[PDB]
Amino acid sequence: HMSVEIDWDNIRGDLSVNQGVKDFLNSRLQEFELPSYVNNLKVTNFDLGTMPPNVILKQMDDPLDEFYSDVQLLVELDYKGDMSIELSADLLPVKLRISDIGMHCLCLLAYLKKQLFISFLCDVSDPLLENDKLQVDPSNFMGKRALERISLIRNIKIHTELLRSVGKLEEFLVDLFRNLIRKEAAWPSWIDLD
Repeated sequence: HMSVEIDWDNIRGDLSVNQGVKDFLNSRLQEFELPSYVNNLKVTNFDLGTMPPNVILKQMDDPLDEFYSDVQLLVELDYKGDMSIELSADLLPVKLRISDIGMHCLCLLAYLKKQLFISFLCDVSDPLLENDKLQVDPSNFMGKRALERISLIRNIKIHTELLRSVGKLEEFLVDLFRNLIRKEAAWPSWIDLD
């Protein structure tokens, strides 16, 4: 494969992208039943890592019909890096730190009318790829079989700051972010950006 190297820090440092996934997060975040004991749970900061992911272009296509309202890249995507998501809530106000967000997955990127959609399709080590049981060639493509799809986030860490009932809370935010990006950023849904 011929690799093409692109500056990471100017992507990482994109005002347009950061304010966008923050918005995306906050937006979809507000669409969840949280427990009685949590309030004003807002995203305060996003940061794509200082570590660039390795990308493999698997396909170029015209953007799928389903951007009903330029270019589409089917892309294997390996993020074993230092992406960090910063947060805040009340209960007592706190500050949360989501880190070490692992990732290895097939992922549609579709740019058109100055928009960029990011749909995570599925994990590269999903067993439903075993016998083309999920059709991930967008030409059959991504059937109902999609429902049985192992989660796209591979690693994730979290720290908090102002016995250890924070555990119960830290299991919760993880089993929330996780459930969000399935619900809202993985196909049929996607992250929208300008």
